[PDB]
Amino acid sequence: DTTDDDKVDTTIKPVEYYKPDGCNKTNDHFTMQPGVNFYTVPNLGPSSS
Amino acid sequence: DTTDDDKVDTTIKPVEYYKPDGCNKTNDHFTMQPGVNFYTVPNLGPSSS
Amino acid sequence: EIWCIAVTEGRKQKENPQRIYAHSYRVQKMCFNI
Amino acid sequence: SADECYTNPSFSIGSSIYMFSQEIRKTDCTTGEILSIQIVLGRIVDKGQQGPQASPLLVWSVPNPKIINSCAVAAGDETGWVLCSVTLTAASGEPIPHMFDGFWLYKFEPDTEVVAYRITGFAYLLDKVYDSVFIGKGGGIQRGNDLYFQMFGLSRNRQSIKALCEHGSCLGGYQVLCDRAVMSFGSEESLISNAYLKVNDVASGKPTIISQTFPPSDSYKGSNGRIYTIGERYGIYLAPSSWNRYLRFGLTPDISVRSTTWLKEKDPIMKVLTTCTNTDKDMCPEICNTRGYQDIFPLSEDSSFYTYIGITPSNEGTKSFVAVKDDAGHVASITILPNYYSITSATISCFMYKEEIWCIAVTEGRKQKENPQRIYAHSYRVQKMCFNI
Amino acid sequence: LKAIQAMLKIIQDEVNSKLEMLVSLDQLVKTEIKPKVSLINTAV
Amino acid sequence: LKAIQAMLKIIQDEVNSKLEMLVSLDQLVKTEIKPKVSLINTAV
Ligand SMILES: *[C@@H]1O[C@H](CO)[C@@H](O)[C@H](O)[C@H]1NC(C)=O
Ligand SMILES: *[C@@H]1O[C@H](CO)[C@@H](O)[C@H](O)[C@H]1NC(C)=O
Ligand SMILES: [Zn+2]
Repeated sequence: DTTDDDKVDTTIKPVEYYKPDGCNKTNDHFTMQPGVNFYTVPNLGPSSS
Repeated sequence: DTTDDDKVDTTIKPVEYYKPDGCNKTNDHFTMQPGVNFYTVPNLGPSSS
Repeated sequence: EIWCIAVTEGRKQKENPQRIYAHSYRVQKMCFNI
Repeated sequence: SADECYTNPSFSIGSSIYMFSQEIRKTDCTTGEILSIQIVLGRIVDKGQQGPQASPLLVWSVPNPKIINSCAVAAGDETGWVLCSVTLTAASGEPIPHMFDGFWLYKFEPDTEVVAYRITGFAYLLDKVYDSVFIGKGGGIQRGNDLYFQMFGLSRNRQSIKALCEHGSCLGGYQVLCDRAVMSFGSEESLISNAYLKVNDVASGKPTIISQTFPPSDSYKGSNGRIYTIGERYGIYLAPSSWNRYLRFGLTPDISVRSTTWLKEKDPIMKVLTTCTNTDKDMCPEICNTRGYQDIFPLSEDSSFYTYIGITPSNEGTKSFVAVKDDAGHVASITILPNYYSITSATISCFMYKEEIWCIAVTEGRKQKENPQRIYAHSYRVQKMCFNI
Repeated sequence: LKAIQAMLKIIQDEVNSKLEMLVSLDQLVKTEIKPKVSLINTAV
Repeated sequence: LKAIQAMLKIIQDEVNSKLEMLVSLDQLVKTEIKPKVSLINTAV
């Protein structure tokens, strides 16, 4: 509860890995896939022409 | 779905023309008309006195 | 929906200098049964 | 700064923009040096507060403030105006107090430079000959391509004086006092009078000025006033300056003297900044000085309803209230500013906001006894009511 | 020697004139910019 | 005496050149910064 008390901005955190929560049954395959969209992130830093 | 992924700002798009979607019946006339209001768009560019 | 912007030259008052103005409107799709 | 005094405020609201002007004098507040004159243009906006809030866009100072008798503002549609009366200067470049040398007119617009015009001897044609001219503090209006302001000053006279002398039951000596009150230094040939001032054809870039004076027979000693717009009609407010301290407000279909008629109401009665001794009941003629200003804002087409702020002197500065007077003569009032030592003046402008009538009052006064004079602004609303007797 | 006196006349005129820009710039920053930066700060 | 004439040549060149920065700076503040500060103020 108190873990974020001293953070100035709480938008993001360090990675907390996914777990097979319930995906442990017979013939049950746990996996990960990328999303379909690939968004732009403008103005990460300065550029020129 | 991915068509807007690389846009910085998605407020407007290029024109996609209207179609007579269902307005193809006997004695059914498809048309277009202007709206009643004519709004101001201030500060399109600099001016002076 | 389709919106349009019109840019025009003119004068607000008779004695004013010429200036450029801009206004916007929309096109409304309509379908009439005769 | 404790050596600076803010006075002679002028405030007017247009469609979305407001004009505000203030003078800064040194120490005296009345006869002290003018250090600067400042004009502010801005908008009235909703900032998530209980009432309407100000938002300055352009702040500008008047050049060569030392040669100005007075300035007043007017506001229209996305534009504002400032009209200043100026005095003569000596060969040394120093101004000569209480003299007249034409007018300056300024035009203000958003995100734009200020345009100045000079109105000189061949541009202004005054009804009579004036030695000194002042522009009414209250401000003026714009109608079409013309501006209307109120003015007063010293007018040369050659006719016999028969001054207006209306009062309540009072114990021809009074007529003599009434005739003397309007004279400057007791000289019959020098009167202090009010007049309308019209600025013609402002859009042409070459404005001219025409005035029209009120005769003594229907006027008291000249004073600060304001021009109002009331639907298709107009109105004029003239502050107390002498023995008559009753409300003086008139209506007219056109900006002219002959067509002007006056209201029969008395409230507010001015009680502050006066040397008069007459009682509020009889208002007997005497020779005295009043230098306050408390205007009103009409809430109906015939000014049968109006809102005003009353001020009364006490042993601890002043006490104040906001009031609305209805067409039956009844007055509803609420006490205001309990934490302020003193308030000496008030000007009121009203507008529609959130589908109801709201008003802003600008006042001069002091928060604490030892403070310098400053200008404050507050807002309130008028609530429509209907009672079954 | 007059060449030197002439040279100083040239130098003085050029410098005294150009430094007018410094006076104007300073007045602008203090009167125009400083005030609105304060207004903007409060707003945000 | 030529030492003095040379000295003035040095002084003039150094000052006249450096003051170009003042002209550029002033143009920048009036053209670039002032306008957007106004735009920002209105927005907020
Ligand atoms: C899977 O995990 C659940 C607990 O969430 C457990 O009850 C169940 O017996 C497990 N099944 C297998 C095959 O591990
Ligand atoms: C109109 O279009 C519809 C499909 O939306 C179609 O079913 C119908 O038969 C068409 N009628 C005519 C006259 O084309
Ligand atoms: Zn009543």
